[PDB]
Amino acid sequence: TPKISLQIPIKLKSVLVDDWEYVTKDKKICRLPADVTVEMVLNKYEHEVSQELESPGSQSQLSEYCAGLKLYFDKCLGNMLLYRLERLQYDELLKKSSKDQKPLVPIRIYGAIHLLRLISVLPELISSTTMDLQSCQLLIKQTEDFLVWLLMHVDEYFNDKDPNRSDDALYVNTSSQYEGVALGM
Amino acid sequence: KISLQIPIKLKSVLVDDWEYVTKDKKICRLPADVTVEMVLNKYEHEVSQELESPGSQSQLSEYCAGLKLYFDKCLGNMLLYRLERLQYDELLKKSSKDQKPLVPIRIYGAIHLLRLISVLPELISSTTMDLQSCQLLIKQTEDFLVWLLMHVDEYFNDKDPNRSDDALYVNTSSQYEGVALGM
Amino acid sequence: NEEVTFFEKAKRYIGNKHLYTEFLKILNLY
Amino acid sequence: IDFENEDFCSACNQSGSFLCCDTCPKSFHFLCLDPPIDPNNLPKGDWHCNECKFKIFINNSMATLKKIESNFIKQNNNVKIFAKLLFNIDSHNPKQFQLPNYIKETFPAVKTGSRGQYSDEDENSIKYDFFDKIYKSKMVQKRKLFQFQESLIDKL
Amino acid sequence: KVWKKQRLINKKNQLYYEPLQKIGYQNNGNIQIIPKITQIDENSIKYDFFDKIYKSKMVQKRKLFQFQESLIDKLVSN
Ligand SMILES: [Zn+2]
Ligand SMILES: [Zn+2]
Repeated sequence: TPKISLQIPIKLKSVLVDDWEYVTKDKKICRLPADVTVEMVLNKYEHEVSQELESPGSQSQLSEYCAGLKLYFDKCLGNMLLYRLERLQYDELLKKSSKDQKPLVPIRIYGAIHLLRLISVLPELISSTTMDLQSCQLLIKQTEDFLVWLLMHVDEYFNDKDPNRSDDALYVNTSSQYEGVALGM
Repeated sequence: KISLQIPIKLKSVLVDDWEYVTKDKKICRLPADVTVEMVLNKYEHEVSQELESPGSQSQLSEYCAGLKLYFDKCLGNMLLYRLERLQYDELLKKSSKDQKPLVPIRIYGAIHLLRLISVLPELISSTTMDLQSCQLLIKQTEDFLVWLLMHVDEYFNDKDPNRSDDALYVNTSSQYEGVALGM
Repeated sequence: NEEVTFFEKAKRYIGNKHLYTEFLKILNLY
Repeated sequence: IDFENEDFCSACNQSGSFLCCDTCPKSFHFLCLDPPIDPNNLPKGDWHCNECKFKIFINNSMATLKKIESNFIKQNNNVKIFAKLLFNIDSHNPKQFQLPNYIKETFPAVKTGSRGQYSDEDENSIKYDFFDKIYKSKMVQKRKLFQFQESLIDKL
Repeated sequence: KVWKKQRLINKKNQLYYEPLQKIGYQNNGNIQIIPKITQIDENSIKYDFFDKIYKSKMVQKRKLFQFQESLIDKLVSN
């Protein structure tokens, strides 16, 4: 019902388009699981913000926002965040967790790239609901603050440092079964 | 039976007036800053600037002039509370002493125009008008109401005359009370 | 902490519910 | 009515071996479900998408819909911000992922194909007031640090 | 400035609206308390008044800080 736009800086779109080539053309998949999950980085951020807020209300906003963000990453990670190929990897972890007798926890496994994807798709999602205007503007402001911080700290979680060391490549080269299912064979 | 659905905020403004010229005993300060003519000229000017169809703007200007003339001829008859009639008479005396025949449109404020509009359904349904004509009148006055509610805080703001100045209302002396009410 | 104690003391002392509603309405207006 | 099911996977607009619903023309690949389905273990009986599940459970009644969503958003007494969104996921069927439109038109050398190919050319209150007071004390001490630095550079 | 209260827009026609955000939504002074009139909870207003109090103490401290710092600037100028 409302009309809004999210003013994302350009380096974030750069990271996303790089991930887009590595996911869509060169056939590289997120190395599951990464060493640093989204739980770690989000707990880190929330711990790095509220220690700068004087007011209790702002801190409650922060904590509720971070909790809801983890919840949303979990609830959406498998629905509309992953391309046609890597959903195979998701189904693989599906089978493994079905054998593990533990309920699914998507955050404690994946990396923050699909989280960045969530952030990018936030506009249409938040606009598709009948949310009132003031809360829309406020959540927009929160997302912008989060993206300022992420732009500040891009390289710790999304840089592939020393690309000569393939063990730190967030994306492993796909095995033959990944392309067998991705080409529809 | 025609019905005119005024926005709620303007109904609240009307009831606020209805108390102000009743048991607080204030009256409308005249000549106000925004008369009827300035209101309607601004309305028509703003709406002709956006409208492209010729007949739309023809019916626009017709509605404007017609509402104007009918306010002009009806104000004395049925838009004034009991307490105000004395100010009306005094205005007539002043005009006829100054030899300028009185025009209601260039002295009276917009609140009387809202009074007129609020009356309008009965005014129409007491007649034998065409169904399409009365319908277009309702649609038209409704668009006027919308444009008015977009700017409602330019005219109908509150200022508490007893303390600073130039509020839309003023108080009456006990002599004015005595004559107007208890003649 | 001690301000939670402030508001609980108010809730008890002012006693009735409606009057506490009025207190909170004043506090919100401010 | 025996309608036709979409020969393209409604989630990925592509054809294959896909599971289709008996109450809507939506068909989806085996991998598109949330969580995805195993083709060896197909459900016995009439299979429907998440949308039809929601439609039959709420029975298309706006009053029951508002009742259940109100109860759930109350249940989100700690995560109320994302409640409205989270109530939307479990009602509708899945789609695949494409980055937003304005992100596409920032750089021109990246291009899309019709296949989707992208190539480059309570206790909480106590804790919150505690955080308040600790950060406030930190900030007043840092202000006194500003003052002391000032007084030392100006005395020396 | 002027009023902070509507009239009694009684009957069925009135629309009560529950907020989706409960910490910095301001919206009016026509609140209605629960366990366009914008409902709210006791703990929410608790938080909002704490926000007022702590922002006020912060800005008061900052006013004293700028006062004392201008004092120190005009002293060191002497
Ligand atoms: Zn599919
Ligand atoms: Zn279906």
